[PDB]
Amino acid sequence: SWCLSVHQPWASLLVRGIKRVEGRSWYTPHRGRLWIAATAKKPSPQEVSELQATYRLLRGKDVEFPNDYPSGCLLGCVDLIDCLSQKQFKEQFPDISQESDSPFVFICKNPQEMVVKFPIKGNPKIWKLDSKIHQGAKKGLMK
Amino acid sequence: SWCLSVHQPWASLLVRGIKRVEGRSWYTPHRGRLWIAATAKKPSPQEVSELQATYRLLRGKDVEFPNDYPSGCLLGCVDLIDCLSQKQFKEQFPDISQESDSPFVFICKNPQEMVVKFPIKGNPKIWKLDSKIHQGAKKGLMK
DNA sequence: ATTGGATCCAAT
DNA sequence: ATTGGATCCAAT
Repeated sequence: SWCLSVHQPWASLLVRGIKRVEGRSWYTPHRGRLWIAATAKKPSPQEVSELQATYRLLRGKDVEFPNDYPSGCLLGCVDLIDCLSQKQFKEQFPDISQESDSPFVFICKNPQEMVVKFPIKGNPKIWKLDSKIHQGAKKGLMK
Repeated sequence: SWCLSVHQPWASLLVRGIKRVEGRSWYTPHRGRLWIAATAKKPSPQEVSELQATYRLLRGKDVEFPNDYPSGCLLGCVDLIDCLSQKQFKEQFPDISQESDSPFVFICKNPQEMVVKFPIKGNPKIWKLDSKIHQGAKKGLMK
């Protein structure tokens, strides 16, 4: 099983479905389930408030944000349906293409958030989950 | 007795007489003996080499530099003969006025270097020497 | 100044 | 990513 580390608060917005794409400077052929881990970098409470304000405008004034954006832990997963270039992204998702300017744009569907979030240390790019933590995360989803 | 903290390598150049003035953003009415302490900031060996190259050009190809520029210690003293404004400095010392652009310029004479340099922790601006270290420094000069 | 918490930086 | 050495920053 494969994982991507993402800075908070974006990491929790991805597993909640509020943020629908993730931009990177590199391509991956990976498709299917992609676990999402928060990096260790803690966001300032104003950074959280400004991002929350922006996503209310993009999604609707009553979007339900997570109460906490925990760092350094495994949060849940998405289905990585495509890794588009910025050109393909503008072509295929005109309504949200403004939401990432990155060279490659990861299209995420079916987000799932873990109720119990396990501590983890991440790596660059797409990296392989340890079996013991992946086993626990799979059993946490099926509850 | 009063002391001024100066970054190396300039601090040792002052007690050797190679550097003849010290520039600051503030004025002092202090005149007479002024002890010179090196700050704790260690200079890079290239910073020392570049400064040494400059002072050879200003003073003569055979100027004798100290072999070491020790940090965080009491180095010796000068006689502070005047604290000139930058305007007075240009008027009175035209041959060396290029050697400081500071708002106030401390004119130093009679430099004396201690053979044994005692560890010290400095302060901003002109500060009062502890009696025990000042007693030892005075006895070190008279040897 | 000195100090150490905050931030920057590079690992090969 | 994470890590910690290097550098920046502010103390009232």
